Amino acid sequence: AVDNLTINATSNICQANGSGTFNVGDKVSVYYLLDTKDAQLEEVQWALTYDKNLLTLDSLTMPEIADGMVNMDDVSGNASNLALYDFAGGKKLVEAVFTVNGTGTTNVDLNVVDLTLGKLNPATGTVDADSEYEAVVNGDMANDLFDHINSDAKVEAYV
Ligand SMILES: [Ca+2]
Ligand code: NA
Repeated sequence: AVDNLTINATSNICQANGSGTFNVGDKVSVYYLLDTKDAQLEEVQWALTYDKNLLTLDSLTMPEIADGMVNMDDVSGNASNLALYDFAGGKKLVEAVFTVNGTGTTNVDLNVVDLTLGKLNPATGTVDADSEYEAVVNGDMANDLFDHINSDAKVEAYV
């Protein structure tokens, strides 16, 4: 089809949406940036939703999290590590690559269910209990979440 697909990327932890418009057959990266400021990520649990009528999921990863679990059936993932994952400056938390099959307008959403941040205890090289920050708990976001993170949702041609 010569008509296009507009993809809007949202997340509970993103104040703004991302958007792009693409040709049928194009490959598209939808990714979510997380910046943990002067802290690090300890734990995350998330689920991603998309419309299989319009997109085909080609890959789903946590590019910064080598020991993360991605469930391709449920389109979800999780990670937890006492050594932490350094998201200072902003890094990709989740990246989904799709092929555009259909046309119109569609939403891709990252639902962050759990998110805990922390800092290392220089004496141990593992997370300091007193540093831990409960950013999201069972889908409930902290009142001061955006004092502790920056985030962004991006939709771009795949390279
Ligand atoms: Ca077109
Ligand atoms: Na910074």
